[PDB]
Amino acid sequence: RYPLTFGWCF
Amino acid sequence: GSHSMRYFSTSVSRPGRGEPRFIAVGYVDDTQFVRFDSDAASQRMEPRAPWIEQEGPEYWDEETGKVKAHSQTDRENLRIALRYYNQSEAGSHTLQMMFGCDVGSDGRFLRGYHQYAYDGKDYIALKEDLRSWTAADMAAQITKRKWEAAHVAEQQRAYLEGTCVDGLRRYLENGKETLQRTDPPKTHMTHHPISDHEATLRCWALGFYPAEITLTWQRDGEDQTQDTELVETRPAGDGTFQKWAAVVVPSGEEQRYTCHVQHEGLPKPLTLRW
Amino acid sequence: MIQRTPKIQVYSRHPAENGKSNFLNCYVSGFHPSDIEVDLLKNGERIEKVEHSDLSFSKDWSFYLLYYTEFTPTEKDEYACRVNHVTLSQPKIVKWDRDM
Repeated sequence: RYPLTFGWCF
Repeated sequence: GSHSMRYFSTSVSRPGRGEPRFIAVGYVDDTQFVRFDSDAASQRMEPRAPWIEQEGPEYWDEETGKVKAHSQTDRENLRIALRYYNQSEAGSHTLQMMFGCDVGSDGRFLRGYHQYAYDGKDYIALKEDLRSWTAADMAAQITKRKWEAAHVAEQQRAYLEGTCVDGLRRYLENGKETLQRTDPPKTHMTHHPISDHEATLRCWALGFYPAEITLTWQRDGEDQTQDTELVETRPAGDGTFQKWAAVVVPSGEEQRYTCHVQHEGLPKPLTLRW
Repeated sequence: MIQRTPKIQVYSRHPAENGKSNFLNCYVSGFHPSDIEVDLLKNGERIEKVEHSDLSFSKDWSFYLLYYTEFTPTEKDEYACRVNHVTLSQPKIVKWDRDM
């Protein structure tokens, strides 16, 4: 299951 | 034994050629099961293994949304990276991401991963304790502070020890007859005169799974490391893998050399002697 | 930046024997950047229908890619893989050595 990446903002 | 789930994504900017290209792939151990490609027409997460077809439309809807969402945020991250490193928007850059978890034989959680790489080198990564980040440089430290403030680590940790291992457990069951598989390598030796006083001994390992393997040359019972040639493990294309190790030897001295093969599918390590 | 030259292996899925159907593989690994061209050549001419795997990378971040096509080896037919990459001043052409 692909990760939740919303907060992966640099 | 142990098992892993891993997601690899690659974003590549193409100045004056439209949006960055995004490619994501999914693996359980050494078997790929899904892919996504922003340049493809389907515009969805696609199955790349038989045992994942049995997933319902919801799954494909959810997975498609997540991976599409991720492509957009990494798209923006490429923009942000240009700023941090003070780079022009005329050049092409790469943003790589790995994510996944490990479980033991008992399906219990072992390890989790969340890592980024910019232009082929470490950017930021979640440490083994899944509580803190490893910033590779001055730029990544800015992101590290943001991710600390937004509590990204605690969110990802829970997901890694929970959703990931649960997903991994399900995939294994569904891909049971294929993922629990362990194929031993078929071994053989080749021999070719390099000239009138030297020959090549090449030790072969074929049709094995998983990919993890060790090929070692010894001379008179002693590891012959430096002088060896050792190629990268390669996919045969049928789900199994291949590899070889070679030594250049003086003609007539072939019998001094021994090839040693270690692999999970082997009851005992093999030894080959020409 | 730091660039890495692809490592090129051309090989048949199974030990090749004339007349028997097989698969021709060209596996490029350990390279960066990821953009790369790989073609299979039959007696110098580019094979039109060649498939490849989805872009992926190793632990050290270096990319790898498999190109392949179904084919039936003959004694006379020669094959090679032409790899085009920014780390190569000219495309690297590696011949298929069926008995190595």
